[PDB]
Amino acid sequence: EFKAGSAKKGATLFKTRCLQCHTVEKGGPHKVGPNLHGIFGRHSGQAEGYSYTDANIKKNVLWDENTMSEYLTNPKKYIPGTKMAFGGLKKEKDRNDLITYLKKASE
Ligand code: HEC
Repeated sequence: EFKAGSAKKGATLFKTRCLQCHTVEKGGPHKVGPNLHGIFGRHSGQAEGYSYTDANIKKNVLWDENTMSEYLTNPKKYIPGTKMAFGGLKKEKDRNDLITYLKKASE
């Protein structure tokens, strides 16, 4: 599903649609949502010091581009009971862009 996109456009999507709840940089603080540094390649629910729902932890998904993509289409469907209040990125090109950005910034 996932196809490489534009990191630049991904940056704008993140600013607009995610930054209110999430920081990305190494050492960034938690907010409404967890800091996302190092999210890719990790199991869900493992950002240190963050208070996750049991739903998020029990999902037991390894985050990669493709699982991220399916998650961001409809977070509540992918992880029933998650407290992440976000409807979804419905456009495939938006998911691709955001993920391209996030893969790089969260490294
Ligand atoms: C606040 C209203 C949020 C917005 C906007 C976005 N997210 Fe979020 N996210 C939020 C919370 C409170 C949580 C924790 C959910 C829980 O049930 O505990 C999350 C979780 C994520 C995760 C999973 C993290 C994990 O460690 O497994 C990811 C990957 C994530 N959020 C990404 C994400 C992106 C890319 C967003 C922009 C589209 C976004 N979130 C919006 C709160 C909020």
